[PDB]
Parts: sequence; C-alpha cells; structure tokens
Amino acid sequence: SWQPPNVYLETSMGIIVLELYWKHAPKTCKNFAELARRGYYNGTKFHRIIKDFMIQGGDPTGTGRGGASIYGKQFEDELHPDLKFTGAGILAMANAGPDTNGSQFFVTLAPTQWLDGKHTIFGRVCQGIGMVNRVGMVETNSQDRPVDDVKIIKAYPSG
Amino acid sequence: RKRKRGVDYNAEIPFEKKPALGFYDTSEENYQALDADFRKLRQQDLDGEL
Amino acid sequence: SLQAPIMLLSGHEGEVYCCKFHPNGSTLASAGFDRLILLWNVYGDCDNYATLKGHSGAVMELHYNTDGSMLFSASTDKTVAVWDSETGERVKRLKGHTSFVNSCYPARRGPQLVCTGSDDGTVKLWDIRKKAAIQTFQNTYQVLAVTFNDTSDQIISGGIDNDIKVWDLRQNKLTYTMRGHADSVTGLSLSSEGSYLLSNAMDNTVRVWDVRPFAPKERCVKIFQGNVHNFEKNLLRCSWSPDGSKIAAGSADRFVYVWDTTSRRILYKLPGHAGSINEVAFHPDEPIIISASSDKRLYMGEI
Amino acid sequence: TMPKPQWHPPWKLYRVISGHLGWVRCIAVEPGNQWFVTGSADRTIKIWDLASGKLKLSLTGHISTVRGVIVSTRSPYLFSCGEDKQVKCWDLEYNKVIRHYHGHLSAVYGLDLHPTIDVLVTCSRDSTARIWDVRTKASVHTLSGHTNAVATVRCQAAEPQIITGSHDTTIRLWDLVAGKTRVTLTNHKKSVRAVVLHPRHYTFASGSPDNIKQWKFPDGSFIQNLSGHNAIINTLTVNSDGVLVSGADNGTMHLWDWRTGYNFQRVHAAVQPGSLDSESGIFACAFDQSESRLLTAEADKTIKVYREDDTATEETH
Amino acid sequence: AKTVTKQRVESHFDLELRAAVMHDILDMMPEGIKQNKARTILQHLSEAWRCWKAN
Amino acid sequence: NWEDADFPILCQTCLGENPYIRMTKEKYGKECKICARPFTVFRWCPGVRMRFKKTEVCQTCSKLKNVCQTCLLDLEYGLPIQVRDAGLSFKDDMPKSDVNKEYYTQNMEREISNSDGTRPVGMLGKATSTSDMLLKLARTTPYYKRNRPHICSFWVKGECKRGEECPYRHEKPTDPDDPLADQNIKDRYYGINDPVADKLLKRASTMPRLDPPEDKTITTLYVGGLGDTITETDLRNHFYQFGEIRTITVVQRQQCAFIQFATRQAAEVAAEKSFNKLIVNGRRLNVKWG
Amino acid sequence: WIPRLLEDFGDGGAFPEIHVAQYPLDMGRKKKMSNALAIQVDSEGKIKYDAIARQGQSKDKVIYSKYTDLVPKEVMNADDPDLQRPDEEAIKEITEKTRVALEKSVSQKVAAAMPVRAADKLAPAQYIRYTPSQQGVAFNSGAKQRVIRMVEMQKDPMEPPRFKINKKIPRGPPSPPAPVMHSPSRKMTVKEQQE
Amino acid sequence: VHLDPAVKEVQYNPTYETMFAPEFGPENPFRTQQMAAPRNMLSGYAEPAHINDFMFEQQRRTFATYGYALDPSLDN
Ligand SMILES: [Zn+2]
Ligand SMILES: [Zn+2]
Ligand SMILES: [Zn+2]
Repeated sequence: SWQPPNVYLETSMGIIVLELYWKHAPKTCKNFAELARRGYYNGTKFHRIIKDFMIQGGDPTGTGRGGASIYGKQFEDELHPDLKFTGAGILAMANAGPDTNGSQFFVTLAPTQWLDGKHTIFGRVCQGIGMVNRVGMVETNSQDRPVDDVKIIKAYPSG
Repeated sequence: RKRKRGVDYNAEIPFEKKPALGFYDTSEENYQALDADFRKLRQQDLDGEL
Repeated sequence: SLQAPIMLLSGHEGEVYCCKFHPNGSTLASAGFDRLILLWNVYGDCDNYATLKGHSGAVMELHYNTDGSMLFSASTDKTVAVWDSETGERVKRLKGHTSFVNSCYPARRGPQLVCTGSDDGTVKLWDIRKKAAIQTFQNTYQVLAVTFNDTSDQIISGGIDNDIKVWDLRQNKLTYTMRGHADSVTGLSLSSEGSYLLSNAMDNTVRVWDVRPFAPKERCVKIFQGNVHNFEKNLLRCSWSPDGSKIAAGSADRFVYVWDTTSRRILYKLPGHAGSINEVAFHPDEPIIISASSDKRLYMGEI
Repeated sequence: TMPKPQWHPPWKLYRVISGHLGWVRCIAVEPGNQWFVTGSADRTIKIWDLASGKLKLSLTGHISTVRGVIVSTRSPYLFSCGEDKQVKCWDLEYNKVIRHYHGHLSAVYGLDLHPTIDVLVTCSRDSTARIWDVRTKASVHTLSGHTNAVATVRCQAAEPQIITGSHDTTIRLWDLVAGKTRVTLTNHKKSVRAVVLHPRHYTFASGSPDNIKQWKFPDGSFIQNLSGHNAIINTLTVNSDGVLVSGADNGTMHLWDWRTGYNFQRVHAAVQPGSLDSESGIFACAFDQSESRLLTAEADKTIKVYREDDTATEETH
Repeated sequence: AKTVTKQRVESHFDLELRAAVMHDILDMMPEGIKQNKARTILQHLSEAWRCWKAN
Repeated sequence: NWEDADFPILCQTCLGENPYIRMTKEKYGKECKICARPFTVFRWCPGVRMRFKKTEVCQTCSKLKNVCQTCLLDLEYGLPIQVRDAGLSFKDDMPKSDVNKEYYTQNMEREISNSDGTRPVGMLGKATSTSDMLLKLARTTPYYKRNRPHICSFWVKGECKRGEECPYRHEKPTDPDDPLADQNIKDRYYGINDPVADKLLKRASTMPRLDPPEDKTITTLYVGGLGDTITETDLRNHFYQFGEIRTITVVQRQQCAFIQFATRQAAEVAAEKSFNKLIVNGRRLNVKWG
Repeated sequence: WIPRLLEDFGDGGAFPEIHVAQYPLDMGRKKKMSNALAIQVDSEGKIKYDAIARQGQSKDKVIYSKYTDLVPKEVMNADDPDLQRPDEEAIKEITEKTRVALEKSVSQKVAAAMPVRAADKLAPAQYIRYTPSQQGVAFNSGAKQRVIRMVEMQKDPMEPPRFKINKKIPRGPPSPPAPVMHSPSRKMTVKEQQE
Repeated sequence: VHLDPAVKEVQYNPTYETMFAPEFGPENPFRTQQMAAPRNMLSGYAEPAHINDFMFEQQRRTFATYGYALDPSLDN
C-alpha cells in the first residue's frame, strides 16, 4: 500500500521512464507497479504497434487477448473527469469493453477523442520520448504486429 | 492512320516506369517546362548543330 | 492418447448423420446419407477395414450394445438392420413401419429389445428373435427421437409436438409429458447412470431432464444456449461423456459444442467443419471426440 | 595460424586415357564403379571401363558438342545434353536414345538429376534453367531471372532444391515448387562457372576467377572464402573426406581442404604429345564411388586418373 | 525453339564458338579493364581461322 | 495471361435481393472489356424480373481500381470512378494506347500475382484517407433498376410479336439528345468524361459548404440550432482537439453559441470538421460565420 | 505546470491534465501527403536503409544489403550440430510435398497432348457461403450472409478455341536489383591497362 | 487468452477461453468498413458451404415465389 514514483522500463530500443499519476487513479498504479515489481514484464513485447496512434505493450502470451492482474483478470475503470488524451507519451490501460482491465498498457502517440471517451489514463512518460518514437517507427504487418521483436527486457518500480 | 503501335509516343509515356521512391518527400517539387518561342524556332535549333 | 490430435477422417460421400464409439473404445462406426456403414480404427492410423452395405435408404440412427457385439442401424427405408460387430453380415432385418424410421435405441442390460419411432406416428418395440413388433404406440404425430431407461421399462420419445413423452411398457399408457421446449425435439440421450436425459430441440435450447422414481414434478434442471438450428431441419443429436461430466451437442452453425455439466459453461467450441454438424460423440475410456457433420468428414479431437 | 587443417595425402597421376577427337567437356561415374561416361566435342559419349581404362562403348547422336552427361541412380538411364540445344535420355538397356527433352533455345551447358523425384534440371545459354518431368518429357518450370548464360546447376532433396551459378556473376537459390528465386548471391566479381554441394555438412562452395566461396544452404550465408587459385575455374568437386578440387582453364588444379580451406597440393599436369602449350585445360572432374580416384577431362582430348600417394607424411604446411 | 537439323549445323557451330569466346574474354580480363574490345578480338579469331585455312 | 480465379468480386446491388443465388462459372468465357484478355465469366440472376447479369472485367482490373466486375462502381461507396478519384488523387494513370496498355496489364498482373490477393494494390494508402463529399451523396439503399431487362427493340417498331411473353421491357428508351446517354465502357472505367460522374460532381460542388473568414483574424463562430438540452461542459470536451481555445460566449436564449480560437487556422479547421457533419447528443449543431 | 512549448517537456510526454493541445515532438494534425516511404528502425539496430533495397520484394525475402554479410565466419570446428542437413524424415516430407506439387502441374501440361480422348465430365455442383462486408442492412434483404450454388458451365465438345493467343508484347521489368557485394576493388595501373 | 488472434489451422484442440477471448486495446481508426471487415478477397469472406440441395433450393424458390425465406447466416 505504498506509492512509488516513476517506473523504469528497459526496452530493446532504449530506456523509457513512466511518470504514473497516483492522485487521479491509484488503483491501476498499484497494480502496474506491483506487476513491474514481481517480474511480470521481463521478456514480454510490444505486441500491437500502430503508426501515430499508440504502442500497446505487456502480454506474457504476446497475443493481445491474454493477461491478468493482482485482482484477477479484471477490475473497474477510473474514468476521471480531469484526465484527457492529448499528445504523445500518455500511458494508459488497455480495455476489452466496459470496466475490464488486465495487464496491458499503451503509450499514446497522438491526441485522441474516442480514447478518453472510453479509456483509463494511467499516467505519462517523463524520461525517454525519443525511445518511444523509435519504437513507433518499427515495421508492421496486416494486424499491426512487428516483424522483429520490440520486447521489454527489465522493469523497475523505482522512486 | 492505320498501324498498331506508333501513336503511343506523343499520347503518353511509352513503356513507363515510375521512379522508385523513398526516404525523401518528392511530391511537392516539379519542373518548369520549355519556353516555346514559336516565332524564331527551327528544326535545326532543337536538335543542335551536328 | 492416439497418434496426433485432429486425425481428420474422410471417405464418406454424402452427409454423415451418425457415429458411435465402440464399448471398449478401439474402433468406430460412421453412417449417413451414403447408404453405407464404415468401420474404422480409433488407434494406429485410423484406416478402413469393413464397409457394410444392406440399405436402400439413408442410415439415420446408429447405436451399439454394451458389449460391442451387435450393430443396430435405423434407415430411411422403413427398416432396421441388425449386424455383428465383426465379420460383417446381415443378421436380422426387421420391417414394420409404414414411413421413415427416424431413430432406434437398444434396451441395455435386459433381454434384447429395440425401440423405434417413425413419421407415421408410431413408436414400436422389437424383440430380435420374434420377427414381429411387440408393442405399438400411436402417438399421433411424427416422432424423431426415441430411447429407453436403464430398467427397460419406459420409452422416452421426442417428436414434433414440442413435448417429451414417456410410455410405460406395463400399463401401455401415456405416463409422462415433459413441457418446456418451444419447437420440435430432434435428439435424446440417456445418461450412463440413467439419472439424467439430454435433449436437443429446434427452439435452440438444450435441456436436461432427470428421470427418477421421485420427481420435483417440474423437471427443468439445466438449460444450455448457443446451439443453432436453421432452415436445414436436420435431426440433431446429443451425447453424454462416460463419467457424465461433459455434454456434446450438434449444431447447424458448424461449431462443435461441448458444455460442462455442473457449471453449465461452454467448455469447447471447436471449429473445423465446413458443413453443419450432425453428431458429436465421446470415446468411452479417454477424452477423444468423433464429430460428424454434413461436410462428409469426421474429426477426432483429443482433449 | 588460426585453424589447424586435417592432413590429406597428396594425389598423383597414374593413367592417361586417350581417344576422344574433341575436347572432353564432361564426365560422370556410374553408381557401382564399373564404368564412367565422358562426353566430348567430337559428338560422342564414351563409356570407359573404370578399372582398366579401356573404351567400353561409343554412343553417337548429338549433332554438336556434348556439354553435360549424368547417370541416373534410380532408373537405368543416361542423360546427356549438348550445344545441339538437345537434352537426351539414353536407355542403357538398349544403348539407344528413347526420349528427347525439347524447349531450350540455345546451347544446354549443364544438367543435374534430382535425387528423389525423377526431375531433370538443365541450364542454357538462353539465361534460363528448365525443370523437366522425366516420364512425360514436359517443362514443369522455366527458372528465369539470370541475365547472361547459365553455367551450372545442382539439385537437392532438402531446401533450396535447385542452385545455379551463371555468367552474370550471380548465384540464384530457387524454389522448385513455386519456380521463383529465393536468394540472390552477388558476391562474385566474375562468372560463376562451378558450384559444388557437400555430402554431409549442409554447405556449398562456388568458384569463379576471382576466388572460391563457401556458403550455408538455407539463405546463402557467407561462411568462408578460399583464395589463391586465380584462373577461370571450370569445375569443383568434393570428397567425403573434405577434399575440394578446383580445376581451371590453364590446366592447373589445386587440391583444398573443405573445412579450413588450406591449399595442400597444386597439380599443373603436362599435356599430351601432339598437343599445344596453350591447350592445357580442365573441363570436368569427378570422384569415383570409392572416392579414391580422381577423373579429369582435359582440353588436350584426354582423361587423366589420379590416386592418393601411399608415401605418408612429407607435408604439413 | 527451332531444331538444328542439317542446314543449320555450321552456322550454329559458329554461333556457339563465338559465344564461348565471348564468355572466356569476359572472364579473362582483369578487374579494371574497360570492358569494351570483344568485337575486335572476335575479328582476330576470324582472321586466325582464315590464316589457318590459307596456311 | 489468363485470369482464372474462383468467385467474382461483386457489390450488393448486382448480386441480388435474394440471399440464395445460383450462378454458373465459365472458365475462359469472354474477353475483358478493358484488359481484352480472357477471364472467368460468372452468370447469375439477381431476382425474378431481372436480366441475368454477368461480370464484365477481370479480377485483376477490379483489383487495380477497387470496383465491382459488372457495375464498375466502388465496392465501398457505390459511385463512379471519376467521382472517387475526384475525392482522392489520380496517380494511377493507366495507359490507354494499345501496346502500353497490354504492357502495363502484364506488369500489374505480375505485381498482383507476386502479392497476397486481398488489397487494392495501389488504391490502399489513398483509400485510408476518405470521407470527402462522396459520403454525402453515397447511395444508401440499392438501385435495383440497374438489374432490369433492356427495351424491346421490336416494340420500338410496334412489331413485338411476343406481346405479353417477351421478357424485355415495353417502356420508353431515353431521348438520345441527352448527355446521360452515351457512356462508353472505357469512359466509365478510366474515370474520363463520365456524364454520371459529372452530374454527381456538379451536385457535390453545390452541396452546402464552408465560407472563409471574410474579415481578418476573426475566429468567431456563430452557433445556431445549439439547443437547450445540451451542456457547455461537453462542448469543451469536443473542442480541445483543435488547439488553444479562447473564450466561449453562450447565449441559450437565441440558441446561439459564440466561439473564439487562438488562430484563424484553428477556426477554419473547426469549420471543416463541424459544418453540416457534426451531430452531438443526437442533435444537429449548426455553425456559421458572423 | 506550464506546457506552451517543446522546451518545458524535458524528455517528453504530454501531460493529460492541462486540457490544451500540447504534443512533445512534432506530431502535427496536418502532416501533408508525403510520398516518402517512412523511415523504419529495427529492434536495437540502425535505421533500415534496407527498405530502399527491398522495394518490390515481400517481408520474407532474404536480401543482403550490409557490410556484415561480407565478413567471414569462423572455422566452425568439427561435426557441429549447426551445419547439418535437416532430418531424413523432414527431407522425405519435403520430397513428398514436392512430388505431389509437381505432378499436378505435369498433368495440366500433359492434358494438351490428348485434348479429347474420352471428352470431359463436369458436375461437382458446390456451395459457398459469402459475407458481403457491406452490412448496414438494406442489401441481402436484411441478412448478413448469402449462400451461392456454383455449377460450372458445360463445355461444348465441338467448339474451337475462342480467342487470339498469338499476341506478343515486350518483356516486363525484372525484380528489383540485388546489392552487388563486391570487394573494395584492386587498384589498376597505367602499365597493365595499356598492356 | 492463450492463442494467436489469426494464423489459421491449429494443430491442437483449443478451449473456449483460449480461442474466443476478445482482442484488447482500442480499434485503430485508420481503416474503413471494407478494411475492418474480416474479408478474404476484396469484397468479403467466401467459404465453402455444404448445405443440402433440397433445402437450399426450397428456400431459394420460397424467396423467388413470395418474397421471404429463412436466414442462412450462421450467427447474425
Ligand atoms: Zn480486365
Ligand atoms: Zn455491380
Ligand atoms: Zn417485347
């Protein structure tokens, strides 16, 4: 029940540091920080990467349908009336429908209205937007899957 | 005119290959065409002195 | 387990209405519109050894005894064929119906009895030694699915009158009517214990009915949804797992449906059939499934 | 000294067979070491007794220079090709041509038999390879994509099933099923006129006048580079003991290790008596099935037969 | 694909000899030679054969 | 080369109003009306009083230009090709002269048969950027007057001796003194001087559209049809997309909302996005200048 | 707590609470129609300048475009399990697939050699289920799919070939050029150039 | 939650939880009605059916005679 600051990702392309908002949504922050702490993201990849939309990451199956949580497979959202999706860098929680959150994040690349219409803003990146941009510039295919592996190596719940 | 080919030369580009494109935006820029000047111009003037 | 999971089986030529696992679980019989009965291996390479002719119609319903000795075939030329499991001969052909025989079922553990239902409105009982019908029950309407209890004392019959009817052999009267289906019942299956009976119907609801001496009098035990019936009006069959733990039902949207019997939850929705499915069946020892569909092919799912 | 090579004994000539009236452009050994074929510029295929070196049979029928000859291991057949544009199939049961494979536009330079399917693959000067069904004499595919003449072809049962070098300095690794190129290897500066497949180690080498290059099969990875033998090399052949043989148009022939690529012997053989000093040259070489004889097909219209020297180590770098 | 029958034999021999010489001079020249001069060498081959027939 | 692919590429106004179709497949039946190479002709009947339509062009010549093989209209919108290229760019430039056409066809056939077989090989990236004026005159429900048997030319001479039995229509043909009558196949297919597409573009040009900020630097937006059922808290949630929003004056008495932005570019972009399109809370919001 | 520029963003990340239209690098709303194929980067390697080599190729094609393809591998000591022919049963499986693929093309070629001997037969009338991808229903009548029965049109035995096939066109472009991968190039002297 | 979203032709038997779990994330807005539909060749998905001849032609003539028929779509 503690509140760490920024989370250290260590991807294949570089080091992204994630500034996670504890006031607006502490429950997803405790989940994601705990999953980074346990060693859940060590070796998982950015399975879905879309050009100038976002980079979806975090799946031990690496499919985009798997994942679970510390609460178990789902928990409610934190649709806050202050957080709005504008601009690159914003870290978020991936969805399946109303209030169903596993262990999949996505860093946004562009201002989006339908997102903050129906998605949870986890936080933002603070140190490493260039590595985010280099990850965004990776070759994809029909269903937006990278040809190579853009995987995360290690993760730290720092601060 | 009664022939199969031959009118394909002025109508369009004969066996056109588009230039392979990439890493530099080449859609804005374009070239300025030739000044006609049809009151001095000669068949000798285009081909140049042999 | 046998070979590699899938083991797709072909060789059939028209629709495949029915299929049954051998009581030991080492061979297989498949049948359908082909006017042919095929006996194939479940192990090794699953290759044909016996082809059984002797019909002028579509082989609607297929069953076994509990020994794996006598093969019973209900065909669409108003006759039922009785064969031996090995050596392949026409042992006993029985002709009593005036219309198409939709289903047959052998009474198990008792003296040899077979009950059949046909489109003329008749539900008939058959002793294999007598060459004659034993008891005849005019319902009034077309009868699609017919089975016994374990005690060989009742006929559990499904028709197109939206009502499962249970006949007593001793009183020769309409004992039970079971209401709860909104459209015609196409397939019945009695469990390995005799406690429960599984039913498909055209209203797209798969129902479990407890057949007991003492009843709650409203026997709407378990309800399954997801099963699709369509314009093809096929006779859809259902099957129990050997331990009664899994439930299979054929569907007309080309998905193999297997539910869990306690949570009423769809365990398996296996794809891989181009045509609509007619009968899904469980291997008696091991979790292996033969699935039979109108795309002329058989599938061996290994769980 | 990064590697230490295996010690290979030196090879020495012991027999010079003579009797062709043209350059001997090809050679192949029967699967049972009873005889070997040669094909030559005098339009005859000659069957020679391998043990005694005696002319067993002389077959005629090509209109021009015979360029390639191969013996079938599965069927009792003999395939040949020429500058005739013709690809023939000889039934050795009858010593008569039974089938001709028609469709090449210019001179057929090489051929190889697929080892397991009954498929014949030929090269021509028309910048194409072709894939023939032996039983129906039909072109299955036309492997096109080279820009100059196509020098050589090898076949496999494993992946890339067809491998060819050509005179446009490139090598194309093909797909036999689709009929399209899978890998293009441009590493050579001059015309690839020889490729050879290894019996065990799943690599291949290729030769050109600049240098000889070794390569892993699935995607053509560069493994090594064997240099020092600088002439227009016509053939490469491999012994299962890892002896590469590289023979050239100047008549020189260098004996190499496969693994490390060490030049352990140079054999610059002498020409026939009537022959001319500019007429020294090798066009073809083969190992026997015992892999202890070395058959070379020379430009002085002779066959030379070599064997390993039984006088042990006098050697080691 | 026309066949070399009887009236094409000598012409096809001279068509193939000349191609063989083309391949050999493309492979014989060293690395930095101007890659012209094939026609001139083929003229010299024609002249050497006419001097051979002329003794 | 031949074409030979199963199951044609068809729209829904030609494939019929019956979900049960019986079609015949002829392997190399006709030659293409454009490509002039033979292809697989499929012949079906849509409904009851229809015409037995058949595919007119190759699979390949429909993959080039993303069209149906018999109405030659866009698979997604149902419009002529000149209208869709008007609401896009025109960078295909398919050759029309003879040898160039067969050469381009050969090379594009090798291009398509060296690929997957699913995408409109050149039209894809430009087909991402869409929803121009073509969506505001896209046909909503199928025009089943296309699938309709031709005028009985014996009834035109008043000599139709089949009478009531003739399967061809006994009704007036169109006056040939009409621009909407000539319509060559290649004119409909290359997107050149198609009079149907001309009329669709003349309608879509006189479609109501944005006006510029007549006076300099004014970003003021005059919102009529605002409505008294909506809230201004949702207005900013729709409007922070564009940029640095300035003050928003609200008058709920005349149902007019006044909007100011930072730059006039942002007001022009808002005019682009908003005018005659934007419906929020299921209620149309009209915006004007002045 | 002030965005206003790309300077205040230290190492980027737009703040999701300001309710303005800030964006760290230049992800402009009106990024103009550029025909430049986008600069793509590999996992931890360099900018793929390979993309201007594989223009008309696919994503599975193995082309060689870098200096590190010209470097000699090691001696690869002994009978290593790295350089091994795949497997005998895998080779037999490739052989079986290949011979079955080849025989079909053989039959389609050989069918010309006897065009009419026992002239052909055609009635496998088949069914196909098709999803219009147009839904929004006024289209089937209200349905999502449609079933189509395909019969193949019955061929006239007595009918000659229909269309001119002898039409002849020049050879199209070859597949995109491979990088040439030569060595540095030996220096040439005036003396040998003249000799 | 366990299998690839689309490859095809699985060699083992999956579960209902390992094949029909939804795909996560937001849908990309950079695709149209045709590009978002599960299509097989440029206009939709076409797969071989095995409907009985009589019932097919029954519903076909039912629509062609009166104007209605049962739905052959398999989920809808
Ligand atoms: Zn066409
Ligand atoms: Zn159409
Ligand atoms: Zn009329």
